[PDB]
Amino acid sequence: MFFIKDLSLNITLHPSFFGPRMKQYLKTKLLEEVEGSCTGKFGYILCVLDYDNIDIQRGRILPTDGSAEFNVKYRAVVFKPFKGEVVDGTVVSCSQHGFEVQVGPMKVFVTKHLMPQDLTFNAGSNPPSYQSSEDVITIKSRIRVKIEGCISQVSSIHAIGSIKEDYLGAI
Amino acid sequence: RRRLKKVEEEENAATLQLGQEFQLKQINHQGEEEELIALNLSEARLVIKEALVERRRAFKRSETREKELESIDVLLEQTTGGNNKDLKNTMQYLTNFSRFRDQETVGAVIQLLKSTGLHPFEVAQLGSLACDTADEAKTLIPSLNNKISDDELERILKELSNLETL
Amino acid sequence: TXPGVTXPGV
Amino acid sequence: TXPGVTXPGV
Amino acid sequence: RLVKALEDIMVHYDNTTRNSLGNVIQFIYGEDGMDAAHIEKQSLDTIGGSDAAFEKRYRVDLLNTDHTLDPSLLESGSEILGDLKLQVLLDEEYKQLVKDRKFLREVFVDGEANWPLPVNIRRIIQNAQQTFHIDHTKPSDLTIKDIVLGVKDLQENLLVLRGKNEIIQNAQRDAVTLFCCLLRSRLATRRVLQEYRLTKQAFDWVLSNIEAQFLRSVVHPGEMVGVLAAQSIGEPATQMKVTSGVPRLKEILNVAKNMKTPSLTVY
Amino acid sequence: IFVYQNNITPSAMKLVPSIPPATIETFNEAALVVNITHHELVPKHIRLSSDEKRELLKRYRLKESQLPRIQRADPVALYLGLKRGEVVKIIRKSETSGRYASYRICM
Amino acid sequence: LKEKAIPKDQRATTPYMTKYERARILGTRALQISMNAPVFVDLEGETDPLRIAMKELAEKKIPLVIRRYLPDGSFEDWSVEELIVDL
Amino acid sequence: LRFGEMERDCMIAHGAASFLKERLMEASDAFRVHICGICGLMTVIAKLNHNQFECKGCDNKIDIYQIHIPYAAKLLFQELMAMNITPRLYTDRSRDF
Amino acid sequence: VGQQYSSAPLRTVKEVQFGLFSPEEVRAISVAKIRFPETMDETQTRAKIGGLNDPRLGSIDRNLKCQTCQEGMNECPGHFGHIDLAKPVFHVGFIAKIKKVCECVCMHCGKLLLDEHNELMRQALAIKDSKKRFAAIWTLCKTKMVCETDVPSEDDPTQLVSRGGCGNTQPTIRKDGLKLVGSWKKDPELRVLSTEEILNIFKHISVKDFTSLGFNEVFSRPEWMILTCLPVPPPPVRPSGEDDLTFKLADILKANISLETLEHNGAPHHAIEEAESLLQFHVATYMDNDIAGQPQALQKSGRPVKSIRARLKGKEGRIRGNLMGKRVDFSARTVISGDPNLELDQVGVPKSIAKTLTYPEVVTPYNIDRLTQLVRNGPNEHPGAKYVIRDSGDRIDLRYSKRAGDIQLQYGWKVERHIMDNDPVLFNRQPSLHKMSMMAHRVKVIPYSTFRLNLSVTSPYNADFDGDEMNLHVPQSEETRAELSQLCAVPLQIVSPQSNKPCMGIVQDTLCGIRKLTLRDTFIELDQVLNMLYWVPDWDGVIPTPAIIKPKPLWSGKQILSVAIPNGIHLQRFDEGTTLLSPKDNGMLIIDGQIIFGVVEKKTVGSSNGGLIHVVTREKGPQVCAKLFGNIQKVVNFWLLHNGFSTGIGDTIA
Amino acid sequence: AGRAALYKEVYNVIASDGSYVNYRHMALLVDVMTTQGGLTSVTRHGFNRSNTGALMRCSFEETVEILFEAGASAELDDCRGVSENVILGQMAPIGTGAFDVMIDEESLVKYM
DNA sequence: TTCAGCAGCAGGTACTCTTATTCAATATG
RNA sequence: CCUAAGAGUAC
DNA sequence: CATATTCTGCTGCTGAA
Ligand SMILES: [Mg+2]
Ligand SMILES: [Zn+2]
Ligand SMILES: [Zn+2]
Ligand SMILES: [Zn+2]
Repeated sequence: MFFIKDLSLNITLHPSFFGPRMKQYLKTKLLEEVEGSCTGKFGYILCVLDYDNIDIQRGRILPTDGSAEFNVKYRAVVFKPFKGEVVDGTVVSCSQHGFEVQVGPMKVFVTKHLMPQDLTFNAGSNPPSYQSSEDVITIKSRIRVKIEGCISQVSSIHAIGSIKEDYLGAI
Repeated sequence: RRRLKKVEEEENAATLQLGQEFQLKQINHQGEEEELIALNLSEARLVIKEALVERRRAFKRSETREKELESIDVLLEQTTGGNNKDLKNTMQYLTNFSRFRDQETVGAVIQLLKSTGLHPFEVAQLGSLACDTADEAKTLIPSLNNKISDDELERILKELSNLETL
Repeated sequence: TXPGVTXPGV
Repeated sequence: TXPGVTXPGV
Repeated sequence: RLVKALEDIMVHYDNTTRNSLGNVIQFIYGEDGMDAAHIEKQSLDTIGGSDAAFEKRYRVDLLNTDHTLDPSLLESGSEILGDLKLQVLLDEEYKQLVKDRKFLREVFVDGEANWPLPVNIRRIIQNAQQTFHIDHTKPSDLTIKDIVLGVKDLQENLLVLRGKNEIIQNAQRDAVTLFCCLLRSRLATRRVLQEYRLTKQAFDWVLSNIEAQFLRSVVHPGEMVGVLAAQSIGEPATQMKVTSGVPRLKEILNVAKNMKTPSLTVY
Repeated sequence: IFVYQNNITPSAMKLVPSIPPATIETFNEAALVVNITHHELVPKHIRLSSDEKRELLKRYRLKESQLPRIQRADPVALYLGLKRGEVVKIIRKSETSGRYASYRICM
Repeated sequence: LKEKAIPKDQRATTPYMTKYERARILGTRALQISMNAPVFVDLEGETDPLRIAMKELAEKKIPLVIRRYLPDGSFEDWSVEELIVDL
Repeated sequence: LRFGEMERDCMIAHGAASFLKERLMEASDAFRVHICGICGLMTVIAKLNHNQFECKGCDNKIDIYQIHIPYAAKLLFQELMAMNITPRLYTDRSRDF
Repeated sequence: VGQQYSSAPLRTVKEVQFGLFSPEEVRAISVAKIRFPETMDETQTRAKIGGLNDPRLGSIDRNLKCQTCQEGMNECPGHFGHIDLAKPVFHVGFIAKIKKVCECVCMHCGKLLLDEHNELMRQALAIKDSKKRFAAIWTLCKTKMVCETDVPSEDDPTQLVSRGGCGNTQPTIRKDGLKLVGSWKKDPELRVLSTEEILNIFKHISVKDFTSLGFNEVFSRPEWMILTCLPVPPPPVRPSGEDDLTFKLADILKANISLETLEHNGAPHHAIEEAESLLQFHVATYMDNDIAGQPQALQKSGRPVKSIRARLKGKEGRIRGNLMGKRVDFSARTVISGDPNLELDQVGVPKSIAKTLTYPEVVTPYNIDRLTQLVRNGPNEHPGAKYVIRDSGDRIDLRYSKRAGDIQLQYGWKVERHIMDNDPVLFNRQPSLHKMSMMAHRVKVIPYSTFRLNLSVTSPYNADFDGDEMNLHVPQSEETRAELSQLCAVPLQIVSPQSNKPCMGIVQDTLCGIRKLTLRDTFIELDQVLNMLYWVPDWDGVIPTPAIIKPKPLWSGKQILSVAIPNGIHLQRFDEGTTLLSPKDNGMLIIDGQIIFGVVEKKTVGSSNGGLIHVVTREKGPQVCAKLFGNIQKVVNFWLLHNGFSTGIGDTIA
Repeated sequence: AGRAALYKEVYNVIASDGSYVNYRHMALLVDVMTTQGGLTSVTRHGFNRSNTGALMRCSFEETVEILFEAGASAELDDCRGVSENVILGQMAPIGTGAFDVMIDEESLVKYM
C-alpha cells in the first residue's frame, strides 16, 4: 500500500564537483538513483516529498580520497505490497496458469487455482480471458484482488493474488 | 541488537505484521517520533500531486480521465525525466482508482477517520477500498475484524460513501 | 593445587 | 613466565 | 613495552587525557594543559628572598613614608599620594602577592625558584623595553589602577578550559594558578613602575603578548602524549649503594615483589 | 568503627556485616598509630556528594567506569570510610600548575 | 544524532585551530586543488597545491568545517572561518 | 625496508595519522574485500563483472559493503576463521562510546 | 591495475565482533565439502574436486579463475571449505576453558551447580564484566560435587526449596594430554569424558546459565568450543611443495577417513579410541603445535609443523611481523655522510635513489606543463618521470613507450615522477627510539651514493658517519606530504617535548670553531670579513663598522658572528664569577642580535635550555632557528677552514 | 601516595645520570600505572589484561590466547585504539584523525 | 592454635652476506 | 622457492 | 627398475592435630 517514509541515502561526490551548485548536483543525483526504484526493504520508491529543502547535512570528506560522503535525508513515497492485503487493479494479461493484473507500478499474477470454480479460462476469445457465466474479465478490466504471496526481486517485485474471498473479483 | 541471521514472522497484512520497519511509530528526520501515517489512495494521490507540482515550481524557479492522463504525462515529463515507467504506471493507476477529488473532501475524510481512533493501516485500507456494506468491508479487509462495532462501522462507512464523489 | 595451581591434597 | 619472563603456569 | 602500554593515551578536545576506552588518565594534560615544547625554566620571585627584600620589591604605600614610591616614577606621582581607593587596590595586590608567596612555599618545599613554566615573561619585558625605547628617565604614563586592572583582566583572559560551569571554571583556575603567581610576581606595580618603567602602550603590548603566548602554549587536542611520554622515558634510558639505570628502571616498570636494594629513608 | 588490639577471629569477621544500612568498619590499633593522611606524599581526599558526583559525570561526560579507581582496601579509602560507587576529589600540589584536582571512584 | 551535535552557542572547545587541524585542512585542500576543485582565492601565479591551500587559509576562504569529537561521541562543528589560526 | 613497530610509534607520536595509514596500506598492502552487515565475515561471493554480491547462509544480496584492509589483515582474519574464531567486521556502531 | 570498480558501498570498520563458528554456520558458509586428502587428481595436472585444493575454494594457478567467484587470484579472497568430523574433538585453545565450563555445569543434567539461592551467587552474578564473572563462578562452583536437587531456603535455612537438580555427583576432572579424565567420588571411578557426552551436556546448558558464564547467545555458545566441522582455509591461506597446513589437513582427513571406516566396518573399542585420539592430536597440532608436554607433530622432512598459532604469534608472526610492522614501498636506505653546506631541514639524496623513488603528481592545469617535460625526460635521466597512471587504471611505463609515441597528459591522470628538490620526505635512523629520530626533510639531489644531512640534525638521530645507514620514506599523496611538512618538519622538532629544550645544536667542528672565533684575540681582516659576510645567505648587505678602525681596520669574531644572529634577540647568561665586565670573557650577553660579550661555546649554541637556539625558536620561529643553524654553521666552518685546528701526541704531553 | 613515590623513583632513575625529563611524561606514566587503584606493571600481566580491545591487547604479547579468549567471550572491539585501526588499515583517531573535516554548502556558496 | 607435598626454556631494533637441505632403506607391481 | 644455521653491519 | 611406508620469572590447600 502507499505510505510516506523517512529514507537516507549516502552519496559520494568527487572533488571536482564542489562548485556553488553542490546542492543542486546532490539533489539531482538523489533523483535518477532512488526515484522510481525497487527494493525488498521498502518496496517501490516512486517519488520524493518536500523537494524544496532536502536535508543534505554537511558531507564528510573521505580521508586519502577527497570525495565527500553526504547522508541525504528525505521523505519518500513507498508502495510496499503486503501479504493478504486487498487492492484494486487493472487486468493487463491472461494465460493458462493465471492472469496478470496491473496494480500501481507492479504486475500481480493471480493463478487459476485461486478463483471460484464458476470462473474459467478461455483462450478461444481474442484476447484470452477468464470468463464466467455472469461476467467476463478482459483487458482493461477492473478487479479487486487480495495479495497473499510476495517474492522479493530487486529488479521488479512480484506478487501473487486471489479473489476467492467473498466480494472479491470484478466490481 | 546485531543478531547474525534473522528469524522473524512472515509478513501478513491481516495479522497486521506489516514489517519491522513498518511499525506503528517511526522516528522522523527531526529526531522525534511520529505515528506511521498510512496514505489511502486518494490521500496518496493528493500527496503525489503536491510533491510533483512543488518540484515543477522549483525547477521553473531554478476533470475527465483522458485529459487528466495527458496532464499527468506532461507534468511528469516536465518535472522528472527518464526511468519513470514505474511512476507513470502508478500515476495512471491513481488517476484511475481515485476515491476523492480535492483538498476539502480528503481533509474531511482524514479527520473523520482520525476521530475513529483506529489503526492507521486499517483506516488507510478503509479509504483505499470503496465498499458497499459493513460486513462486506469487514471481509474485504481481515484486519478490520473485531476492531469496531458493527453499527459504528456502518455509520462511518455511510459518511464515507456520502463523501465519495465522482 | 594440581600440580600446578598435589591436589589438594597430596 | 612465558617463556620467557611456562605461563604461569606450565 | 612502555610504548605498547601507553600507545592509546591521547589528549581530547575537553583537555582530558584519555585512553582508547575513554577512561580518564589525567583530567588535564600534565596537570596544567600545556605543550612541553613551549615550557621554559623561569624564576618565581616571590617564593625566594627575605621578607624585607620581598616588601622592598613589592610593597607600595601611598599614605606612609617607609615604603612609598618616588613621585618621579609615574606622571601622577604627586597626586596619588593621599588617595584611598588606589591604596585599597595596592593593599589587595600586596595581599594577593603574600598569599602567592605562602602558596609557592607550600608547593615547593625546597624553595626552588627556577621551575618550568610556559610563557617567558622576562623576554616579553625585554622585547617591550627594546621595542618602545624606554628611556628610564621620563616618568611613567601608567596609572596604578591601570596596572592592577590590566593584570587582573589578563589573568581572566588566560583560558585553558572554555567550559561555562562551576567544575570547568574551578579546574581552569587550578590549571593557571602557578602561572598566575608568576605573572603577578613579574607584573607587580612596584616592579613595573620602578624596575621596568613601562609606558601605557608598552604595558598593554606586554599584556597582549602574554595572553597570545599563553594561548599558543596550550596543548593541542589530538596530541598522542602516551607515546611521547614512553619515548621520552625510553630514550634517556638507552643513553644510560642503590641499584640505578636500566636494572632499576626494569624493577620499576616490572613491578617486582623482590628487588636488589630495598632501602628506606627515615627523617 | 571497631578498634581492636591484635586480631579478629574469623568466626567474628563473618558477622561483622550487619543488617543494612549499618556498616561495621574494623581498624587495628597498630595501623592507626600513624595518621597516613598527614604524609606529604598523601594528597587531600574529599568525599563527593551524590549531587557533586552527578555534576562531575555530567560536565566531563563520564560513565561510571571511566574514572580513575581507588580500591576499597586502600588505607585512605578505609580512613575516609569510602563505599563503592563514591568518588573522592584529590587535591594535589602540582609543580606545573599549583593546584590539580583529580577524582577517584571506589571499587 | 541531534543529541550528538552540541549547539553552537555552548561549544566548550578552544576557538583556535590545532596544529593537527591545520595540517589536515591544508592536506585536504591541497588534495582537492590537485583534483581540479575550484579555487576560491585569486592566484598570484603559484602552482603548488599546498601553498594554494596556505593562501586560502591565510584569508579564510576554505569552506570546510571541523567536526571535533568529544570522548563520549558528541561533536562540535567549528567552521574554518571562525577558527583562529595563531600558529 | 621494514616499517617496524616503533617507527609506527614514532609516527603516532608525530600525530601524522594519514601518513601512517598511507604507509601501512597504500605502500605495502591495500586489499579491497567484501563483507555483509548480517555476518561480519568475509564470506561474500562478489562477481564484480556481473555486479552480483551474495553471502551464502545469510541469504542476503542487498546488504553488502566493501572495506579496504591490508592483505595481512585479511589473512589473519581467514586464519582465525580456520581456527574457529569469527572476526565479524561491522561498519556501524551498536553501542554508544 | 589494482582492483576493479565494485558497486558495493565503501565503509570503514567501526566494530569487530568476535565469537565462535557454529557447525551450521560453517556448513552454511562453506562452498565445498572436503573428502579426499589428495590435493591433486590422478593426472597430477588439475586440482582434485573434493580435495584440499578444491577450485571452489580458490584458484591455485594464476592462469585460472576461481570456480566460485570467477575472479583472478588478485581479486578472489578465497572461500572456505568444511570437513565433517566423524567424532567431535576438543579445540586445543579452549580445552582449559572447556575444562572450566564442564566443571561449572552439571555433567548429567547440564545446569549450573550453584543457582541464585546461594548467597555468594548473587555477588558473583552481579559482576559486570564477563571474564570476572566467569572467574568468580568457576572458583566458587568448582568445589561443588553434587547437583543439589534441594537447597536451603533464601528466607531462612529451615525449609527446603527444590530446584531442577538431578542429584548426581560431579566428577573431578583432569587433563591427560588432549583428553579429559573424570574421577567420580566413590560411594573413585576414573574414566575418559568422551567429547560426545561433553558436547551433549554443553548443548543442554540454558541460555541464562551460559550467558552468566560470559558466553553470548548469538556469537559464542559453549557447545561451539567442540569441533564437529573443521573450516578449511582457502589456498590463499596455504599457498604452494605443499604448505605445512596442507599436510596437516591431509593428515586430519586421513585420520577422519580411518575413524569413519573403523566405525562403519566394526572394530574393537581399542582401535576406535586409537583413531579418535589420532584425529584429536592431528586437529590440535594443526591449530597449535606447541602444546606443553606432548611431542611436537613433525613435518614430513623431520622438522616441526608450523601451526596457525605459530603463524600468528612471534616477532615474525602476522600481528607483529605483518600488521603492526610491515615492509613498505617507496623507501630507500644508504650510508650517511655529513654536509656543512646543507640546511638543517635539507637532506642529500643520491641521484640513483631519486631516480628509483617516485611521487604521484595529479595532472592539474597549473602543472600540466612541467609534468609533461618530465614525461619527455623519461626515467633514465633526472629529473624525470617513471610512470603515467591513466584514469582507467592502466599504467604507462615510460620504458618501452618511446616507440608508441609521445603521451598527451589529461587532467585527473597521475604522473609518477622522480622526487625533486624541496620534496618533503620522512627520514629515519633505526632503532628510532623517539620521534626526533624520524623527521621530515627536504630533498636535495646530489651526485654521490650517500645520504647527506646537516651536522646539527645528527644529534636527535644519534647518527655518526662510521658506517651508519639511514632510511628514507616518500609520501605518495598530497595529504601525507602536507602533514609531513606541517607536523614532522625538522625546524618544528628543534625544541623537543622530551626536556622542553632544543634537541639540535652546534656540534663538532662548528662548536670548536665558534669557541675559537669568539675569543677576544680573534681579529679578522677586511678580506676575510667580506668573505664571511657573503657566506651568510641572509646578510642584509651592510658591512658592520670595524671594532678597531685605526691604525688598521679589524673586525672581531663576535662582530662577524653577530651577523648570523637574528635582529631582536637578547640573551644574558652569567657563568661562574662573571661580572658586567668580563675579565675571563665567560658568560654571554647579546643585545639586539649583537654579541656584547662572552665566548660562544656549548652553553650558548648547544642543545641547552635558555641558550641561543631556544631563545631564537621561541621568539622568531622554527624557520628562523633553522636559518640561524645554517648561517652559524656556514660562517664558523669558513673561519675554521681558513684558520685550522688539529690535535697530536704533543697535546697529550705535560 | 604510591603514585607520588613511583614518580619520585622514576625521576631519580632519570636524574641519576644528570638527564632531565619534563614532569608531564613521567606523570602520565605513573598515572597510567596507578589508574586502576593499584600498581599496574608494564608487563603481560598488567596493561595487557585490561578490557581495552582484543586486537590491541594481542599486539603486545600472548596474541593467540587473547584471540581465543575474545572468541569464547564474544568481545566487541570498538576500534577506538590505534592498534585496531593499524591492523584494519584505516585512519586511527589520533593527531590529524581525532576529528572529521566536512564541507559546508552555505559557506561555499557564500564565498561565491 | 598449627604446617609439607611440584615443574616448566625463550630471550631488543633494523640491515648485509654465505651454506646445506628438505629421511634413507626395503618391499612390490 | 621454503627452512635451519653461521658470519658479520650500526645502535 | 621406480615409488609407497617406517642466566631470569609464578600458583593454589586442606586436611588432620
Ligand atoms: Mg656509529
Ligand atoms: Zn553473511
Ligand atoms: Zn574465489
Ligand atoms: Zn544435574
